[PDB]
Amino acid sequence: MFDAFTKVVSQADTRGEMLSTAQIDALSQMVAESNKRLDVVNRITSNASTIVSNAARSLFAEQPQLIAPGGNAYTSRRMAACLRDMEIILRYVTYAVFAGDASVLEDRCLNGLRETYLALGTPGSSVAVGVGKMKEAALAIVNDPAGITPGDCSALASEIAGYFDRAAAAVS
Amino acid sequence: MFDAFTKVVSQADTRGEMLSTAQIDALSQMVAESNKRLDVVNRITSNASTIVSNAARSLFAEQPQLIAPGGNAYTSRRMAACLRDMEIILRYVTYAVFAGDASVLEDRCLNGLRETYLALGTPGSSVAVGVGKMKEAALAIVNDPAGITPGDCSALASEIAGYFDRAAAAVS
Amino acid sequence: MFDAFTKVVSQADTRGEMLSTAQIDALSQMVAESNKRLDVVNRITSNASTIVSNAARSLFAEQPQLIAPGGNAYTSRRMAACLRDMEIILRYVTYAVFAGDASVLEDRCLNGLRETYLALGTPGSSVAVGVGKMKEAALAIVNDPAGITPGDCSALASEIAGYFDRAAAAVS
Amino acid sequence: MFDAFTKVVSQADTRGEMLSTAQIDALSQMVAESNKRLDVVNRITSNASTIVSNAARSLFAEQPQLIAPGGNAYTSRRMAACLRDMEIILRYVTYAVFAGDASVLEDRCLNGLRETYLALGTPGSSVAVGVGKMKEAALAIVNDPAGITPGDCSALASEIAGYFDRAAAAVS
Amino acid sequence: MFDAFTKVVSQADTRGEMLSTAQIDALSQMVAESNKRLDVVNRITSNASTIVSNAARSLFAEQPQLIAPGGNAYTSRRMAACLRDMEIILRYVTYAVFAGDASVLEDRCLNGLRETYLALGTPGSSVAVGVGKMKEAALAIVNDPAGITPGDCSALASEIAGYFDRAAAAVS
Amino acid sequence: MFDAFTKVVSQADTRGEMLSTAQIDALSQMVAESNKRLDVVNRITSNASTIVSNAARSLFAEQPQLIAPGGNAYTSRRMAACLRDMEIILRYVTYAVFAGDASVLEDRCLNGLRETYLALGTPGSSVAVGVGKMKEAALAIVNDPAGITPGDCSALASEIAGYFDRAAAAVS
Amino acid sequence: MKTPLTEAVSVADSQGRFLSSTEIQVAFGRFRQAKAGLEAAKALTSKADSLISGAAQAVYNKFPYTTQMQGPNYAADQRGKDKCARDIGYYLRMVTYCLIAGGTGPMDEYLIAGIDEINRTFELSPSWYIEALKYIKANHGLSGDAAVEANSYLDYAINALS
Amino acid sequence: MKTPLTEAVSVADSQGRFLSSTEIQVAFGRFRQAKAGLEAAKALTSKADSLISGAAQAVYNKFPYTTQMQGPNYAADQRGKDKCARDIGYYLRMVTYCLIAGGTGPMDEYLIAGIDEINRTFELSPSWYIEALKYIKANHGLSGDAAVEANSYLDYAINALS
Amino acid sequence: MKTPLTEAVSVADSQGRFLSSTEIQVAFGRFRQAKAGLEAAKALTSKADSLISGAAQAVYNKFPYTTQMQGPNYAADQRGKDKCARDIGYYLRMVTYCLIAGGTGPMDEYLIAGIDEINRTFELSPSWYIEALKYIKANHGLSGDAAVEANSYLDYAINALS
Amino acid sequence: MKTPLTEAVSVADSQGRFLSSTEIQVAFGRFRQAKAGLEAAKALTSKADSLISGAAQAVYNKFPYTTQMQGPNYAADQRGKDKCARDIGYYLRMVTYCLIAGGTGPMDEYLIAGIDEINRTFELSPSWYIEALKYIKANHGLSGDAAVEANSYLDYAINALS
Amino acid sequence: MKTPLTEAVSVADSQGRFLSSTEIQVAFGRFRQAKAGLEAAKALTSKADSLISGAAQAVYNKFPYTTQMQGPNYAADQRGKDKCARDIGYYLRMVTYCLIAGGTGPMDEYLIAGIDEINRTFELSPSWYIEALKYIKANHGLSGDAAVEANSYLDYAINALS
Amino acid sequence: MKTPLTEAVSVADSQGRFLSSTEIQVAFGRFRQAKAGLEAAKALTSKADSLISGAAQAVYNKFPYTTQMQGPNYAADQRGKDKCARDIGYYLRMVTYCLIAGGTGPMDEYLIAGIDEINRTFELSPSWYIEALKYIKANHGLSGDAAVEANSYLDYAINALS
Ligand SMILES: *[C@@H](C)[C@H]1/C(=C/c2[nH]c(/C=C3N=C(/C=C4\NC(=O)C(CC)=C4C)C(C)=C\3CCC(=O)O)c(CCC(=O)O)c2C)NC(=O)[C@@H]1C
Repeated sequence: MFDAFTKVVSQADTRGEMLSTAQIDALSQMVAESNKRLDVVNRITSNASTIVSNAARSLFAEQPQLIAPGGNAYTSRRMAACLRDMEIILRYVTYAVFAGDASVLEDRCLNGLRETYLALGTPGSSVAVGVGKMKEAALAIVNDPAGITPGDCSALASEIAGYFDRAAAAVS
Repeated sequence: MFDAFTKVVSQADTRGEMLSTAQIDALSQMVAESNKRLDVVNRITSNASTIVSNAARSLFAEQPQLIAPGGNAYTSRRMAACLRDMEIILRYVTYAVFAGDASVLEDRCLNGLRETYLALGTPGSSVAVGVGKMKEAALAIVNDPAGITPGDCSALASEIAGYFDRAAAAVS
Repeated sequence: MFDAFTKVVSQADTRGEMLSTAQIDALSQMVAESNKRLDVVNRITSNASTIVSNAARSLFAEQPQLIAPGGNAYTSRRMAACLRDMEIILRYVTYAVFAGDASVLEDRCLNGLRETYLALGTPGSSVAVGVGKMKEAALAIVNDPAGITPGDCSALASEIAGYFDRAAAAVS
Repeated sequence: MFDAFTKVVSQADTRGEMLSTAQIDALSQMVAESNKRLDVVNRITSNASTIVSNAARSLFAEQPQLIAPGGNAYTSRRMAACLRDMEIILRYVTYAVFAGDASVLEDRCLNGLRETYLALGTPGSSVAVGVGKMKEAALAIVNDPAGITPGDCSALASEIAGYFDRAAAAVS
Repeated sequence: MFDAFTKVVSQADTRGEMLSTAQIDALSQMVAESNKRLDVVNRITSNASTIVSNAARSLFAEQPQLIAPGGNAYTSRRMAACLRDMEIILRYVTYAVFAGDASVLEDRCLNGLRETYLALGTPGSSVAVGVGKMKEAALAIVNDPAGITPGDCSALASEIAGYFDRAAAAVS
Repeated sequence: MFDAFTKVVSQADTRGEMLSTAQIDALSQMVAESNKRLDVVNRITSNASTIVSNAARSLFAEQPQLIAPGGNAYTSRRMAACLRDMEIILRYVTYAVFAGDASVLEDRCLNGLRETYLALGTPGSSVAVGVGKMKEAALAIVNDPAGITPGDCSALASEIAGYFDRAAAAVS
Repeated sequence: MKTPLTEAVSVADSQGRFLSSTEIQVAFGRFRQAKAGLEAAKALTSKADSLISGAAQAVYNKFPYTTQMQGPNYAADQRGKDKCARDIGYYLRMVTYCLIAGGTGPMDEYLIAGIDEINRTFELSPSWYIEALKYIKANHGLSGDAAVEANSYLDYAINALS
Repeated sequence: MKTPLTEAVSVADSQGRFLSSTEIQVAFGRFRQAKAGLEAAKALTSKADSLISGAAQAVYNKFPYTTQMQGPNYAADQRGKDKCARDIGYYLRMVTYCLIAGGTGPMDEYLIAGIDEINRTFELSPSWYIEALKYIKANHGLSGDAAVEANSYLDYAINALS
Repeated sequence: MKTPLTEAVSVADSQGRFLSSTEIQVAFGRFRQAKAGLEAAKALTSKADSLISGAAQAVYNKFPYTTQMQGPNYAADQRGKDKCARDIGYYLRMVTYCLIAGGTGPMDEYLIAGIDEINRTFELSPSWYIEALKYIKANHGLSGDAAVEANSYLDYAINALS
Repeated sequence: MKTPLTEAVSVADSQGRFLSSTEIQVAFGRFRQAKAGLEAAKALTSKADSLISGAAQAVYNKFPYTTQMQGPNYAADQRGKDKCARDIGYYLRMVTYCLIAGGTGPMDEYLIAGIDEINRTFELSPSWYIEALKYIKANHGLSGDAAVEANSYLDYAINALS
Repeated sequence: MKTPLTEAVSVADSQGRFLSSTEIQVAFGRFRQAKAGLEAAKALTSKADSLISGAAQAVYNKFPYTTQMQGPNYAADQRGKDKCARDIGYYLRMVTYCLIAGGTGPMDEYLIAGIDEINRTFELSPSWYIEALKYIKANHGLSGDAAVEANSYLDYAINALS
Repeated sequence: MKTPLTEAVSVADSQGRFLSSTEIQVAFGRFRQAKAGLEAAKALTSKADSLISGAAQAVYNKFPYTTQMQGPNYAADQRGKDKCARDIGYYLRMVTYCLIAGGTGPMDEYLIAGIDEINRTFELSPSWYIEALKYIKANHGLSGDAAVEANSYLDYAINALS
């Protein structure tokens, strides 16, 4: 896995060259906004169980066939597994946010996911909807102005939204 | 794997329904004839050695090329594996009779057997012949009127022949 | 794996035959020139590091793109692995000369090498050039008339050459 | 492990003899009481949770130093282990009643316990008190005259108390 | 293992109390001197090789019996194992300085060492002599006033020396 | 394990000495009488099964308590284990004759054997008696004057007896 | 799915053995008990509606706050009363499947496995379900072996929840 | 040791579970059958001496060279004849144990395990013993379930030798 | 336990390497945060009593049945209120340990591991504790980084309970 | 296949090393012995027919019942005698392969592996083959090293059957 | 790659945990340090040529024989001097990568792993390189935390070579 | 310790087999070669002092700096020269051991394993030892097989250092 720094170091090594000041300057901007990045990780993580459960409850209310006898989410074992999938995805999104790079998410989570669900019979489109619901909830939490130094996090918020979208498209 | 009971229970759950009086009556008939089923299992198992050796002996006599040098059953290691396969198929067939369902046989024995024989170069058509030979022998043992309370075992005898048939067809 | 003797014994068994007087005579001429075969194994093995190191030096000079940044032999990890592969191929070739049969080289070395290199992105044709270089040096070393009882090893030289060639063809 | 039957069989084999009529007659009157034995097992098992929690709650009430900070049952991890230990002893105790022999309890449970506790720093006497409470509760349940065919289960009751006592001694 | 913080916490838990104010203040001056601790670790680590080789070279000059045929440091395997042991010990000393607690050193390194050497026939007093040589050198490096902000590190040098002493004493 | 040559090399190394001309001569003699040594290995090995069965047959005749119900060689599992132990010891004795050194025998077979037998309750003294019978039979086979070039095999016979004797003493 | 028949074949298979008298004896015990089990299943099925609704009421009356407190995990509205009766029906259905199969297999498979993450995530109290099962135990009106076995499965669920 | 009761406990213990109605059914089967098994062991024990002598005689009749050929593995002398009748008595004793325990465990434990190595080493033929077992099968004179269970253990041994 | 310093050393040890600049930076982060964590711990310690008793009353208020319902798992008597206040004081004490250590380690070790088995066994509802934790969150009166860190451990426990 | 050359290569490969003087010494032994071995293989091949027909009569004479008892496993008929001669021919052909390869490998791979399952299943006595092997050993008329090596392979087969 | 952000995620992932305060502190430490590391990388980059050319001359002065001896591993000719400068350039470049990443990771993966096999194979002396690294340490002209972190990577490489 | 005899016993022990003609053939090659090894070993032992002096001097002539440069790893003083002569002595002694044992075992065990770490740690060039070995090869004055086998161990050492 790469973090924001090593990702650029790696592409530079393939050209066999040192980083250009322009490349370093981009890393500096990221270092300047790191406090906002850590706040977003802390806020999402601190509301993990809520984001997941509320998203899960909404999914099933909208798509009741998922939990009706015969549905992929019917029976305790499958429900538990479904809930676990939601939690895993959210966990990996927070990893990418913290590292500043999507590799860990793509590499250790989304890789082969679409195929996995196809083989299982798990509606991937339903997973995407669930991921979308978590995204909306997470972003609202990240953008709450209460108990935090006022400032702009729209950039970070846009990056966070990107990871949530990579996930949803990967199982769509 | 399923037995006769869990096989019906599993389908019912998929429809979220409780077994119908019709279904519970059917399962009741099976319980009624259970003594006969256990007899057939005891009789076949009790003569496993005889059923296998005689079938092998007969198979090699009919297909001599199988034991000529260069033949798939030539050399000690290949003859022992062949005899083992016959025994394994018989054992799994008796498992299916005892459980009243063919899943154990299909799943743990016949699954991918055709492609295994195909990769080794083992003629599946010859294996089918050996199986059919074990079938005729096994049925004769089950239907023997000596030393057992007289009654009709035709249905059973038919269910048993079906298991041998599935096996023979899976390697052909 | 087979050695010169068990290869023939193998063919014989499949036909269910005893070796002909002619076949035994051929195995006889082999035992007769065995000292020469042992010298070739001792000579190549005693100069292993010089053959590999000199072959690599020459390979990299003829194909500098290999050691340029981004190249498959760039970075110590990749260079060490590259030198390792050449030592491995040379080792298996000397095993074949020792045994008097290629089975060992084919089974434990060449098998599935093309694909492995293709998957890694390693240029198989470059590996073949390195192998060809090792062949040149090996044969020269084998045919050095110094410090050895004079004799004709031309037959052996071609056998050895055949193994190196077999290896080069397997990767490129 | 042995059950009532193989236990007698084992002692007989070391003497090289067949069971005497007396030995067979004893096993016979035990088979006659088998219904009561299975009821006692079913009853204790059906109330496992109650038996364990009520015994533990009662033990901690009279031995507060066990749950006070620093005590061996203080902290969740340790309390969990303690509850688990009691459930485990009850489980093996029920195995013994079911099989009609104390070997499974001694061999797989009590064996080593005294020392493993001593090394851990766990009080064996306290554990013995907890086992004793479980015994009281267990026998009151087996002896409940409600919803069961009336008859004498006194002999069985003593056998059970015996296993419990075996356990309490093994650690006290 | 514990660090300076978890050590205090684990002790408070066994007592079921919150840290006193005076204790918390103590952990404060500790946090205040942290920069000096980190330089200490960085300096020793950066000279690990020099500290080990020089100490070893000096030990052998003082006790030539160790490297004479039949000596415990004779042969390449044993010499290498010996150098490794000094490196390992030095490594754990730096872990202890970093964590601010000796537990990691005692538990993962010093535990049962004296016994291990006695069994191997390795002379602990010579190891102790080697540990002492490393201590003298490590302290000289930590205290070197070159290229560092001037300040007092006497309390640190004192704590560092204490870890080296625990080691020397554990093998003696 | 050592063989006749490495045993001497190991002793020489601890003293840092090259082999003396006397030691070279000693080894030279060993090499000179080596055909005799190989004949003894071939002869014992070639009669392995009859040496074990006859020694076993004779042991149980002299000590009936062993195969009587309750005896350590009673029951198929235990008798088979007994026969296997005798074969295992004979195998290791032949290894030592071949190598010209007892290390292989002492290290991989006799080490910890007495304790094993003590724990299992197997009479080591009876094993020692069985080993002695195998010695008798093996020496008779080695000393057989038929079908071999005449010559004195005195010294060797004495060495062979020495290994059997070591085995007997290890469990006596 | 643990049932006398499947478990027997499983042990045998794992040992690479043909079935023997031990397994035949397992089968006898199962078929002997099936008579009682099949009748109980039939009985519970016929009194299902009554048992489910009655159990839901017993729980509401035992834990009055379950119909007073606001929140998706409670029954202060129709949606939650419907979900609750549904859940109780799941337990009753699993119990009749066990009677039919002769073992806890079905309940282990479709209900027990994972019930913990479920109740934790949705804040559902095990004691509510324990109360429902106790009510069913006291009201199915079965007797003899049919009742003994039925209660063994109802009690199995209660133990899994406590 | 393969027997209904020990295997039921074993399986459960391996799964870390309390016994359930499944294991209880396994016990009902063992106890329904024990009535016939203990009666069979009693009978066989009574006819032991005759079954052993008759079985040994049947072997010699089928393989006369065994009473003639010189060799420790044969029965040309009294020593060999005593060893033979002793071995047959072992098999019969093992069969009665199986009936008492209700499984093949005793035979597996004390006789089947390691039998191949013994027969090969001492050059004893499996065919001889098979003949002996066939004789006991045709002459024990058991009836009903007693005969069925007894015959299952004799055929089991026979299958182990072929 | 889980703390920056212990974790850094453990990873290095597992890799068999000396500490490098990577682990030094971990230490810098810990020491930079220690200032606030230590002050927060001090504050919570001094306001513990009002915090524990206030969190208790808060629970009794959102769940009134807990004080009028009979049972050992409830707080209807003095004995139950005492155990409850004790339990709440445990959570708070663990939270101050986390601040001092700079990681969830203390709480993970002494409280979280095994909590599921305890709550299930003694029928304690995690909902009750979550309410208590929320109260402490809203009333500790901390500010700055001290509050953010304190709240992260309070939310950590809540998440461990839902 | 266990031969001096293949084993030398195998141990080297397992250790990941080039062939050293140790493995070259192994080959020296192989090629030195080969002269006698190849000579022996020729000798046996020419006497094959008489060695086989002779060993067969040697078995029939030692175990007269094998030519009298009716049954598929015996040689009372032409079919059985042909099977027997064939089997003995297999053992001899394997012995010449061993002499040619310089090891037991050919026999281990094509004949010894699984021979026990075959003799048991088809009820063929190992003693019959041991007798045939002893005959060949006493009648090949070889001498010198050729006889010592040839005999070692015959004795190896005898040991595998006892 | 051994870097603070990568290791923090790795341990957490291996523990299947969400990130917590422990890992957030690791990030704080990395970002505090990045300020100097990023500037230090810029400085070294601007004086690369002068540093490389000077480190080489320093090696040639300590080991004058490296410019006189004939052989491919030496720099008596132009090919060799060019190779040498290239190698030193690689060392300097990896150092800057490490300042950027905040750990030895880039160096470990691109240079350290395998360096032993390379030096032995091409007969390159570690001593030559250590002298070049020593020269860069004393001539980079960095100060503060930038110098301290930079030297830690230079000393790390030196330790790897001795 | 790798020698023909211990390796033959090892491959056989690993397979749980008795020694066979394959291992005896291994022994034959070993005893045949022993004649040359013993002679080569005795000869080298009598020229030891002469070979060690000439070898050391050969290294000094090839790498003059080793006698001028300062440092404990160099031979510019009597101390260093003595160490060098001693090390070379060890190499020659190991070689005679290999000739006596018929394998690389003695050298692999007493010298080769760990040599890498030693040369790195004490800053000794493998190249110095390679030259000393080349000198011994060119000046031992052995002939025939004695020379061939002796040179194979010298070259083996050379390959371990390059
Ligand atoms: C072609 C490859 C070259 C060549 C070879 C050649 N060699 C021999 C003879 C022998 N080689 C050995 C080998 C060894 N002796 C040892 O002690 C060791 C180390 C363990 C080895 C590898 C031996 C013993 C001989 C025979 C004795 C001798 O030196 O002559 C021959 C002669 C033929 C033979 O089989 O004896 C030949 C022709 N000759 C060349 O001209 C090529 C460069």
